[PDB]
Amino acid sequence: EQAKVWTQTARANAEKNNAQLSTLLTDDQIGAIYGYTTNEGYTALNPALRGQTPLTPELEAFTGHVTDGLNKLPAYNGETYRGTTLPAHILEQNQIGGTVSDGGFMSTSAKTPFDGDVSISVRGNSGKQIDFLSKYKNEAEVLYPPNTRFEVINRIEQNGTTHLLYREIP
Amino acid sequence: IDLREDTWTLQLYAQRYKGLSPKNSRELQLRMEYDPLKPNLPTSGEEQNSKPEWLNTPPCLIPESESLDKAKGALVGLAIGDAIGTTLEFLPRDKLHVNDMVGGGPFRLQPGEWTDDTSMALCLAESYISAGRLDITLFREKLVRWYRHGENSSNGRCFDIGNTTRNALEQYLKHGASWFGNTEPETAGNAAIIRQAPTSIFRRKSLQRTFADSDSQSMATHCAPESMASCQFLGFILNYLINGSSREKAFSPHVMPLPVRVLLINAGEYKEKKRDEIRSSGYVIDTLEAAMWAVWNTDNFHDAILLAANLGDDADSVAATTGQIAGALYGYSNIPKPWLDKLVQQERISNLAEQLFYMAPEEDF
Ligand SMILES: [Mg+2]
Repeated sequence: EQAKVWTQTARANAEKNNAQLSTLLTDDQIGAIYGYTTNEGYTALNPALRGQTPLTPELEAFTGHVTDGLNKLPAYNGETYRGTTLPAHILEQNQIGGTVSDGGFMSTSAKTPFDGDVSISVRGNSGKQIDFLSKYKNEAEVLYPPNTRFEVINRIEQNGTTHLLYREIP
Repeated sequence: IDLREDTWTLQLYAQRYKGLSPKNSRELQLRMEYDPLKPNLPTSGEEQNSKPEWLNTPPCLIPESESLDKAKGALVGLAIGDAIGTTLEFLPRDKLHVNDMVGGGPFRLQPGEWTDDTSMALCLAESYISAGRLDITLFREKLVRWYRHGENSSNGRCFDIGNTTRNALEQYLKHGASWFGNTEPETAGNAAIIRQAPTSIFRRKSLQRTFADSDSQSMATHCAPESMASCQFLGFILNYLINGSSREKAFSPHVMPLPVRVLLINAGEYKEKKRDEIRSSGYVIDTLEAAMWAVWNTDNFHDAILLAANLGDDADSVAATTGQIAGALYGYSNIPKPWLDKLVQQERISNLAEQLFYMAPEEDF
């Protein structure tokens, strides 16, 4: 019932926003990526991928559909941003030269971030733009799949925010 | 600020413009939490579902015939700038100058003959007229008819196709309608901004559909994000102008989600640059900046076109982009009559602009 709502909602939005990209995605794939952008879908899925809750059969299938769909989309080759707040001991591990890798999906956006004590600039090309699946195509979300590795190649504290620069290491 | 600088330098500099970025929805904000079960970040965002203020289309506060004159100005002005800018294409700045529609250039053209910039724009216009929406496959089919058969050419042949555009058409033919490519930064050329005007005319009543069609039309051949986002910004500039805004209003900073180099163009960083700080290269960012600069620094359509074309190097692309912006600002009725008279297929181009204008769908609600 839920997956069909996701598929039909995402399909309507994509046909408005970029109908040709829509054809790259199966019903299962487009509904799964859309579901990742809902609170119920994201809160069930990403904490399991990050090892906080168990990755159950239904969640395994969910992840596979998301990543199969992202794999069809064209590369976003550029810089995107994540505004966030990291625990002190995690930020301490983000030293220049360090490596980072999220077991979950990492949401970023092409837009300049507003909130968070940390602003992460992300350079890569495994991220995929998924804004065409939203109703207004307005948030420029670029989604990195699980276990993308990044090297911390720069860091600076400017005003109250720690800026980090991640380079994807394929 | 030099837009060629690395994005680390630019993004630190751009922090003075954080107010130009729309706030996260509450859902996207949740996805940016370190732990979404223990949220840390302001929870005041709007639903992801909901229409943001920066997509509220400003109403057309000029008479319909005046807006039509600006829409005609945008598409005809594109062609006029193309026909004049090609004269100095590939030459070093200030070796030679151009002051009139004289033809020549690398393709040894007759006066009024335009090049691939206008060909691609006419393909886009015709695809809208036929489909009633942006249909990337139909757009690509029209480009292939131009490329392979000289349809929508000023002189009957395809003669100036860029390598990235050619690659896209060859790949579409080889791989079919699902192909998307040219993502790499070396493909962030001008081909999509120089053909943008038909999208902004057809979508004149909806910023959201302008936003959604502008990156999509780029993607028919160019999927570099700086091309896609430059088309979105140019598309909004043209929307504001076609709907009657002043130049000062159109060129003021707009809230919209843009990658940092287009964000800085939005922020107005070109306004006080001198000509020797402006680049007319094949890079989309240089060209967009140069065209905004040319319109900002002149007071009529004639002067805007010549200031762009005399930049040399890729004079064609900056002049075609300037022609769209200046044409929407000043209107078709303020383009020099001798240039309209010499411009090849001028009546056809005007009529396509008019067709797009009247077919423009109502805003969604
Ligand atoms: Mg050309």
